Amino acid sequence: PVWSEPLYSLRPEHARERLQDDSVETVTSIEQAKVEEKIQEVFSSYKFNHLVPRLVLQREKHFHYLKRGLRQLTDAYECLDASRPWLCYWILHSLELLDEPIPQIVATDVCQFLELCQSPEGGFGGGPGQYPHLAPTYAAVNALCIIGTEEAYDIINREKLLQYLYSLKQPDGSFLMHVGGEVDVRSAYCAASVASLTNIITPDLFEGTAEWIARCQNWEGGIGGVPGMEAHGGYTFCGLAALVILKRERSLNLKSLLQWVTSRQMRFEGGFQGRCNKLVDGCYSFWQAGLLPLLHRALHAQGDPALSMSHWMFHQQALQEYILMCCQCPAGGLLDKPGKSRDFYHTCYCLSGLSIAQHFGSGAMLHDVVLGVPENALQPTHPVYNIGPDKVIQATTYFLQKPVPGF
Amino acid sequence: FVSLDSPSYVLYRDRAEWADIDPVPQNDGPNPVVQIIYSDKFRDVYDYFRAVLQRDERSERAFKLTRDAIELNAANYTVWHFRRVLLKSLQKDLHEEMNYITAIIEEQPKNYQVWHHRRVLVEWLRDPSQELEFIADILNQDAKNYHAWQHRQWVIQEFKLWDNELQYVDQLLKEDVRNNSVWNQRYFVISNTTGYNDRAVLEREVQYTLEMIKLVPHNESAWNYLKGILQDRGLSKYPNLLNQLLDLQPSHSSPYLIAFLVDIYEDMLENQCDNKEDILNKALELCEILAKEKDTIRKEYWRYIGRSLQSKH
Ligand SMILES: N#CC1CC=C2CC1Oc1ccc3cccc(c3c1)N1CC[C@H](NCCc3cncn3C2)C1=O
Ligand SMILES: CC(C)=CCC/C(C)=C/CC/C(C)=C/COP(=O)(O)OP(=O)(O)O
Ligand SMILES: OC[C@H]1O[C@@](CO)(O[C@H]2O[C@H](CO)[C@@H](O)[C@H](O)[C@H]2O)[C@@H](O)[C@@H]1O
Ligand SMILES: [Zn+2]
Repeated sequence: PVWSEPLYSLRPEHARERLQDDSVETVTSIEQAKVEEKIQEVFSSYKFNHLVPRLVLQREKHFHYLKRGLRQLTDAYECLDASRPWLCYWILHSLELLDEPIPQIVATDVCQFLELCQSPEGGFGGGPGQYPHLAPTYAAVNALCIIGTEEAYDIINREKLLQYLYSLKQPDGSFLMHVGGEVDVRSAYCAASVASLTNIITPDLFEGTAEWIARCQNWEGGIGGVPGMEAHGGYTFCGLAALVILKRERSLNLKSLLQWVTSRQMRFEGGFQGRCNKLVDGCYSFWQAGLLPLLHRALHAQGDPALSMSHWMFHQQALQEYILMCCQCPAGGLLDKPGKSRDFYHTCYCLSGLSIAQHFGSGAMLHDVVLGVPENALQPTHPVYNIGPDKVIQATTYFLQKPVPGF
Repeated sequence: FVSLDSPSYVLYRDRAEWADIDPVPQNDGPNPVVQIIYSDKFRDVYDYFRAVLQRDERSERAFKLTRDAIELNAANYTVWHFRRVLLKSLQKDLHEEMNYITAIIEEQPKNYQVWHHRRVLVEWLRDPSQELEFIADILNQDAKNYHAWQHRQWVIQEFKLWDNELQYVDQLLKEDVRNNSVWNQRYFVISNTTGYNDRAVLEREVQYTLEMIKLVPHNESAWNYLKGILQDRGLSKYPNLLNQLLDLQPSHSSPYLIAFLVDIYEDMLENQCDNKEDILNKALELCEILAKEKDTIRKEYWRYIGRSLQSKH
């Protein structure tokens, strides 16, 4: 029947996926068990014996939450006063994924605001008058690209942006997050992202970077913030995406990376954790699951004859079940896990992750798996930049028509 | 002097010692977006921080102002940079600043800026005498704090404080053997001290890990560490390991054990092993079992492995 759709998480054998603590309790198993207990309750609320209604992505509720946040925010967001370009990006990309048009007035206002955030030394800061920082710079550039108008594109001072990147480049190949700031893999990704999109990459800008990133891959197979540190989905996404932009994916052990990320999907919850033995979280639907399309592309380039031609190498259905059933806030917006507060960051990445889980693409091969009502289908997102693929092509085409600042 | 929550706290626009400088409001434009409705105290502090910054005023009053700005938003890296500039300009006592950052991190241990500020101070002072104990306290509150562990690796490596870290690692593993951050520190310590090429060290580690596995068979961290310290040389290089895992097969099975067996078979086939056909069939059988019953969440991965094995052998 079209009005009933069996779910992976609701199968009777699924109960076997519950944690086995071997009768040895530690803070880790206790916390994991608590999450699982809550998730099981949620899963059960969507099942009525043999009747299993199609899951629904609450588009309109999410839309109103996003539309409102794009203009104003409560003082609850004072903690993000140095990350306003991020709020712009998270909200615009969420609307984009939801295929919600952006009013011309709103678009121009966003452009004007991001212009005010741009530093005379290059790059963007967390707000007007703040020093530039690679994180908000990455966010601002993506936001301007989502808008995709010549007005948005031209706001970027490319000459100063390139000089700014140079001012953060370290001799070992790494980048500072900002002047006098800390260094970790996030900087390499932020720099490669904005530089490739705006066509300002010089032959020496990323010299040594690929090697520095490879040094960040550890014994686990994943990538840490800096050499020697624990593998984390966030830093692993940053590292691999940056290497893909640089066309240096081969610098990593792709085998140990693949096995590591696939292990990060939780057998019971269906979502992904950020690191081994920690908890499931909706935002990792992108940071972790997003690594599979990147790995697929990397292996494909190498002529891997065993690659799938229809699915990513993770449980696409399970991830959609976790997101749709456990990460939606009744009032609009998405989240980390049941019981947590909604925020634009989780709204952005839960949706980004849902889109990746719904769409497979490799060569001329396209295969969609949209769980629930057909309207759940989201617009596709580019695995490297996390903005629409159409937006990537349009932006790169536009900037490729401009010269690299001073060659 | 006075905190933002102190009963006698006074807004900067009301302080006589600040009457000589005009505040600089934030320019969000005529039609603002993502506009935060700041509290009066939040806006007040920042209107003055903007004035001092724009004025590049290296003063004691500006220095104290940064403390309030930080309390209002510890993630404002622009404020931290300026505070740092003032620390140098005013030749402030760094040990005093260390006591300050210590309290700040205790309140907000997951903030990037506070940890970097502390690193800078330790670098300026070239004094790591308080580091290991301070980090230990933070970790005593959250044993997996990523920034805490990162700062710890930096201090140990930069000042060569390796002597007692393995003992610290063993203590935390006793407290929670599932703490992946600790297993990572273990690899960090050994790879940077004795290394794993010393066969006596490798044996000790393999034995230690195997015992932890038998104690908590479903603890993934131990399994990952076991593969982590043997993968580079090649899992097929340790014939006894395969047999010992095979014996635990019935009375200790788990997707982790079965998966490790496939990893061994993979490496074996990659090294022209004897009974190639037999090893291949075993591996394919296990991939199917993992895909269909024991590790279904990873069905696509295991099917992929099955197909890879076939395309290679
Ligand atoms: N950089 C970085 C990160 C460090 C740690 C992360 C995510 C993470 O990813 C992020 C991407 C973009 C971001 C933009 C502005 C502020 C962010 C932030 C975090 N922070 C700093 C930390 C604080 N709490 C985040 C809590 C959080 C929520 N979900 C996962 N989380 C872990 C928070 O919201
Ligand atoms: C471009 C850009 C800015 C990317 C950021 C990517 C990202 C998500 C990084 C996470 C790094 C980190 C320190 C996680 C630990 O936080 P935690 O202990 O709160 O989370 P956990 O329990 O899930 O590990
Ligand atoms: O995931 C293992 C894989 O990572 C590399 C780097 O690409 O090395 C990492 O892991 C080793 C342990 O397996 C560490 O000695 C090394 O420091 C760390 O960078 C590859 O060499 C390895 O195959
Ligand atoms: Zn999250």
